[PDB]
Amino acid sequence: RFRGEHALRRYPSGEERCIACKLCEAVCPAQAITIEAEPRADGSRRTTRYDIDMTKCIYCGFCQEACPVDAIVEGPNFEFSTETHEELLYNKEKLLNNGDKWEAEIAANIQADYLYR
Amino acid sequence: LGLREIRIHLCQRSPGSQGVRDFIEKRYVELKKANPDLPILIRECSDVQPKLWARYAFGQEKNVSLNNFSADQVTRALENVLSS
Amino acid sequence: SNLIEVFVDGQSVMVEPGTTVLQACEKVGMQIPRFCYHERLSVAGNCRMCLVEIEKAPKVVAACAMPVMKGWNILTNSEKTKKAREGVMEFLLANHPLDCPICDQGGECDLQDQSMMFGSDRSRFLEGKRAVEDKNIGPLVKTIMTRCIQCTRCIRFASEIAGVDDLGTTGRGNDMQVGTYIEKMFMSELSGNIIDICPVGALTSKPYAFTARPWETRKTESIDVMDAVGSNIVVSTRTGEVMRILPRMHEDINEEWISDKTRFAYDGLKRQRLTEPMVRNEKGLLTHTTWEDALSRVAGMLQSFQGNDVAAIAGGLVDAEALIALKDLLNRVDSDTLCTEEVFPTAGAGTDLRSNYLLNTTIAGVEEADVVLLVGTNPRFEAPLFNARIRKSWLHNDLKVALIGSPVDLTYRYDHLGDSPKILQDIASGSHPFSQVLQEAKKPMVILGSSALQRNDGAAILAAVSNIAQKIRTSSGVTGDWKVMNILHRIASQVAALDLGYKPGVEAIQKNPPKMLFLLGADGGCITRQDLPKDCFIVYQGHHGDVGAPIADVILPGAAYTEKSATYVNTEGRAQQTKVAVTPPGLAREDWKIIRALSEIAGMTLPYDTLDQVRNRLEEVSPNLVRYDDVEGANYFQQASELSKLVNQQLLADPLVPPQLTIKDFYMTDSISRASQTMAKCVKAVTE
Amino acid sequence: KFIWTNHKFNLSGTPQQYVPYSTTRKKIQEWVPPSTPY
Amino acid sequence: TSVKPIFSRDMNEAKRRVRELYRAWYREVPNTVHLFQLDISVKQGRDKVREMFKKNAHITDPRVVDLLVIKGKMELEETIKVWKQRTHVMRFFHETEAPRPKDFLSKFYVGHDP
Amino acid sequence: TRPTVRPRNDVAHKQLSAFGEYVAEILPKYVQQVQVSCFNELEICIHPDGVIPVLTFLRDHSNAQFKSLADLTAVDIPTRQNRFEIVYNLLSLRFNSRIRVKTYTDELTPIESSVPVYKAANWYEREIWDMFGVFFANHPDLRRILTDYGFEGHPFRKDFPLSGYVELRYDDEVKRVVAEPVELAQEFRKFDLNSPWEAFPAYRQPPE
Amino acid sequence: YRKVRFVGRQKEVNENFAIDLIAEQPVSQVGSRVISCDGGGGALGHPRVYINLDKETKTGTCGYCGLQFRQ
Amino acid sequence: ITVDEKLDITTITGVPEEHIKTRKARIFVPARNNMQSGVNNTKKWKMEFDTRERWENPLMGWASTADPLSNLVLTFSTKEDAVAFAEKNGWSYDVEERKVPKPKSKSYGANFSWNKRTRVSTK
Amino acid sequence: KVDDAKVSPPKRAEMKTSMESLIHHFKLYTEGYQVPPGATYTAIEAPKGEFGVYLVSDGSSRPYRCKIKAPGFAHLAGLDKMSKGHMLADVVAIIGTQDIVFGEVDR
Ligand code: SF4
Ligand code: SF4
Ligand code: SF4
Ligand code: SF4
Ligand code: FES
Ligand SMILES: [Zn+2]
Repeated sequence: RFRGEHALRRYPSGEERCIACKLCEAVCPAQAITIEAEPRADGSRRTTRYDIDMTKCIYCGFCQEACPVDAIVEGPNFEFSTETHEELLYNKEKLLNNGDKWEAEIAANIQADYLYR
Repeated sequence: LGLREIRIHLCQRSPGSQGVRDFIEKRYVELKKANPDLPILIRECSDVQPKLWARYAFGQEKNVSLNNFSADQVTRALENVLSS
Repeated sequence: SNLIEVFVDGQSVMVEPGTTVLQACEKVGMQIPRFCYHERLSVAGNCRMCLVEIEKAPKVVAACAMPVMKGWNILTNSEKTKKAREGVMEFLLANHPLDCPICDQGGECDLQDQSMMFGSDRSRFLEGKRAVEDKNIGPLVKTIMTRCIQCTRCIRFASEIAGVDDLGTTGRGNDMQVGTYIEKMFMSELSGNIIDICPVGALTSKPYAFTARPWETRKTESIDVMDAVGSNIVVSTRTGEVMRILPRMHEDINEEWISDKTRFAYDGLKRQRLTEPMVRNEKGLLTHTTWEDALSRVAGMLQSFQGNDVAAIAGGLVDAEALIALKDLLNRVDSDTLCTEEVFPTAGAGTDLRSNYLLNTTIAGVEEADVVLLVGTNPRFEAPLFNARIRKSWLHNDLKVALIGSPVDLTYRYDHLGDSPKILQDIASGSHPFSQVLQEAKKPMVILGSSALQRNDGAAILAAVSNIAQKIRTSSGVTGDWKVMNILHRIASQVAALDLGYKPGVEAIQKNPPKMLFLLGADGGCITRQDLPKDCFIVYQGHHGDVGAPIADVILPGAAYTEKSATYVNTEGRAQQTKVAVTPPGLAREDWKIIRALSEIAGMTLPYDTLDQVRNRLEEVSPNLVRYDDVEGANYFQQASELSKLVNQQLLADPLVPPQLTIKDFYMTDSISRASQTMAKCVKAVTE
Repeated sequence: KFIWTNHKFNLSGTPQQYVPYSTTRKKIQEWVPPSTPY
Repeated sequence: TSVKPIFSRDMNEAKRRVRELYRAWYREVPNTVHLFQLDISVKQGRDKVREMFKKNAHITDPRVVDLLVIKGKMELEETIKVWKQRTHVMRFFHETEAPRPKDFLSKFYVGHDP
Repeated sequence: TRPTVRPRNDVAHKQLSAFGEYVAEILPKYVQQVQVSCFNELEICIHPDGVIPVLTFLRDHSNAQFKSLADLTAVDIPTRQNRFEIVYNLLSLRFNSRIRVKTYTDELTPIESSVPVYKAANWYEREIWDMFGVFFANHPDLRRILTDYGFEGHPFRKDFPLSGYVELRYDDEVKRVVAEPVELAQEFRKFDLNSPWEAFPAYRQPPE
Repeated sequence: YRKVRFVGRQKEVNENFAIDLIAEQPVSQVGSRVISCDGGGGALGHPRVYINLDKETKTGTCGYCGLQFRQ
Repeated sequence: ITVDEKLDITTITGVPEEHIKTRKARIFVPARNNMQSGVNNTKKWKMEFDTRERWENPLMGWASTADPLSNLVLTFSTKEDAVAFAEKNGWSYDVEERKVPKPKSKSYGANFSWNKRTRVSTK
Repeated sequence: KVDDAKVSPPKRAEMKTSMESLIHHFKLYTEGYQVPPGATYTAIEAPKGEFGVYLVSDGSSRPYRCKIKAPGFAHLAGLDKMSKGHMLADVVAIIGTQDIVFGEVDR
């Protein structure tokens, strides 16, 4: 149940599990989330901007315990330490990529812990 | 010019302006029957010191400030700026 | 006198004999839960949520529809009432799907602010959940009819205020539905105003659909200016962008309703907007430049001009602070010759105590009228909520309405009395009946529209209608004070414009060839370069580029109406100031400060700097404009009705046809209505 | 499915540094002037 | 006013107190300018002292001036000793700040009326 | 009623209804309101004329020891026509009892401080000066604790906004670390959270 | 205008897109009235929701489910 | 005692920097977010100050800003102490008015008529 | 957890099935609880002292004033009495006996 790097998950063959229900935003204590949504032309709503202020992020992890469709996951990898302040502000196209550098690391920890919570 | 326009102010109560409320009964129907060119103005309520304005000469204000007149004092004060 | 002390939870209060238990318990500062009830609607009872246990009775009654007898003990909190408010709001929370991640009323639904406070803790159902299908009605009402807890609230609104008989109830028992049986679209005036009434998130807005949740907005109250009756709105920002509006529910006008046009006209507000000063370049070329290029360009031209060579027009939607800095500039140079866009005939009066120029009856005094006669206008497709007050005051008592000229589709039982201008002359005599009833009424009401008055016989019908109007006033008049003759408008910045002392109707610019003009008209194309002399410059000052910015010399960016602390005048003379919610984009500035900034680069400099100092100047001309939201009792037109008798211009011969079409004229109206892609999206859906 | 080949790195400039940017739309859509003739 | 004062009674125990510590500042301005090892001219310091006292001269009520006396005296506690390490004394002078325009034509080219 | 509801008791609700009653009986000079909390707490509302002697009466007795000064706090309340609210909290050592002293005041009106009565108020009393400006009387050393040296705000009241005005920055223009007007990278988006429909029946206001 | 901040920084960008990846799914069919969608597995994924499939043989991906569902 | 009764309108200053004379406050009633019908959020006067510019922060598009106050709402009790707080610190303001609606006359049973017009159908 | 679920969130296997679970889940994170008014106070044994919290409640999801008392206010103002008459090398040996931690003197 160790916390760490943020990442986003998706369904079997890619679906963007996020539904942009904004609940992770309203419980972030540092307001590191900022989301602008829009009806995509297919009809189902998705995201346009998606931000995690990894500077401001105080790691209360409540985003992991607030999503109903279980989208955002604190991925257990402490690999970090870049060289600018201008880099750690994660946009969306880090996070889906960062959520897809691995999934079997993530998908086994949820599946061993979801019975408790 | 002189002049451009004049602005009548009054009040619906505080009965010092009853001379003006009489003046419309006396000289508004005949006062504008003569000179059908000058666009004189009437507004609603100053509620204290119902002044009477005049404005002309590259936009210069001229305010005669009636407080509480009689029915002829409002009739004679108007022709001072009107003839000039 | 005429009361019963009823001990609401053992505490006395005196109501009228014949009110409701709901209004009794709401008077002492309590809320019983409300689903099948609305104050601005009729009363049904088919949700059965208000259930109070009355004392000295084993049964439970509902507070919606029953009177109150001799003084009871309305036991609000009991050990049985909470066995009822838990009871009913366990059933209807079962046959319902698991939305609200995605339900767009997700921060204000009444299954979500009742269900924490009242009601149970868990569920025991435990499978079921019927699922009906949805459809589409118009391109405005996003439609999920699954949720639809059948509170019969949208259904009665078709028989209520909006008189379109379109909806119904299709089905029996568990399976009934709400939507129209056939695929007939539903769109008229007020047709987008149902999505406030639907108490759950089954109905919502189509353009707003998937944007943002309602706990992030900043509610700042303001006023809309797209009609002459004003509005009572509330905007909501996100990051300095406008999201949506809702009606602010003022009790005189905008009761719980709002104009259907103004609801979705905000789209073009941020669509096609000019942001920056664009230089002349000598051909039809027009490119941007420094803000301190085109100021000194026109500053030397001002001192070269003198006399009637320079003029201006203004008939759009601008405030009453930039219509004084213009006036204190062009009359400090002492060269007035200035007018508006709208065609209002002036023969005897209008500028001088104005005597009829506002809507004389209050909107609150409309319901006390008994016989209404109106000519020469379409009340449905200009001032839409005006017909809503007629519709409601046609109901709930007797009200008699006749009409002269061009039968259009009004909702209620009107009748075409006739169509000629000679009808207006013959009603001073005794002919074409009702004949006496306008005199033999107790609160008569005679309304003139500005669309027929725009014609060339305007000064003729101005004295023809007021002939029989004072004839009723010299009769009794009513009892009574009861001002009868009144008039309407359809441009917001006209009554505010004229009572500053402007002349109405384009005649002074229609006679001379002036050199430089100021455009605040501006899209109303009654003045072109065709009626102008040769290629001397005309300066545009505004916010959009529909008509008059291509035909221009130097354009000026400016804030529209949602960016400045403005001040407007309704059709009765109130002042309902708008306030700043979003600061304007580009290099545009506030439209009175630019004139003082243009004054200081010119010779003459105006003696007021801040917006308070503007209002000190606004005190000088007219003192009713700082009198907020009051209509004083002042008519004084015994004399002014006699003075228009000096003019005896005769009528014309033409059927009194309004510009308003079946529906289509309602959409493309002002400036933003043309620029809004939303109105263009729906107007192609009507002609199809 | 949608997973990478081998791995990557969290390096400072490889030359690549991910250089995070803005991902929205222009809102006001400023007006276009008409063309060169009058 | 049903309220007891702090030190003064009416305006005459007051106005002799604002004159009083003015001399304590006046011998302090040459004393600290070689102490905190900063380099301006010393007369600028004496101008800024009387700058501060003269600006608040629009008071016609006691115990507010007396409230500023407690504020004015507490300034000297850090000042006579060394409790402001070469920054807080420099904080009095808006030195590297860009100038405010304060002119109507100058405000109009830059800013949405700040 | 059930499990998972706090079991209240009546013994401590009895004696604390008993003990504090004859406190107002024996000093009807300063006491203006006494109330018993529904969970064994006591408030003794005192006009601040008797700021010293009532404490001095609770300083020593044979039926009330109360020599453990725990908590001096300060609570502002706008819309009261006398804003602030100094609230003590003291402890009886021999008796295991808590009682608070609520004394209102205003801004400019001083308060006779508790310096001879208690010597634990040495750093607590100065804090209200630094944060509000409530000038206590006759304190031997009034100074500046827990704030920076150049503030003029007394920040813990309500008109002081969330950030100050004093966002600090460095430049190499000469050596200095200079002040500047405040500039944020983000609004601190302020929400709107108060749901309607009045979840509480007991605290219902007088309906006017 | 903004194109100068990444010179020698190579613009690390995403490769796949879920803008349109629903459309490559074998759109399901049942021939019934109302179906559960606990897709992705039980107790994970999107919550249970019931859809009427009578009208142009489809459901509409349930919003939540995302997978094209029909008959 | 040293009571020394005197009179002055209490205008306090020195605690802010310059925004006394610059801004103008506003006292009004929040009135019924009309997506629903809960009337608990009446009965309390609030305040809000002037709104100034919100630009774009050219790295993300965040709503970074100047205008240092911009978020200050207090909870007042009534109209009486509404004015008395704006004058006690002393900057300019402007006051709205509380709107309470009609009582009003609503009665079921008159929705079934013999000759009247108040008659519902299709229920 | 506490079972009545106006305070505790419901379980994860519950907030994906029933209707009653989400409305008492989705609302419980937008706003918080519903706390009654009336002042309160308590303290417990911190391992270096008492721990005063005078939590003023107002009646909404957002609390009013929350003043804390931590040790070190008493435990270090009384360094004046404790120190004098002694050396300078004594003074550093004094401080590590009271066990004073900063950031905790922020009360
Ligand atoms: S984790 Fe939840 S709240 Fe956050 S973006 Fe995804 S669906 Fe929305
Ligand atoms: S990780 Fe922590 S700081 Fe970031 S959104 Fe989640 S709870 Fe907030
Ligand atoms: S739209 Fe839905 S909630 Fe509204 S009345 Fe119809 S069924 Fe009821
Ligand atoms: S409308 Fe009501 S029941 Fe439907 S999703 Fe929203 S809160 Fe839930
Ligand atoms: S509330 Fe409408 S019937 Fe009970
Ligand atoms: Zn599914």
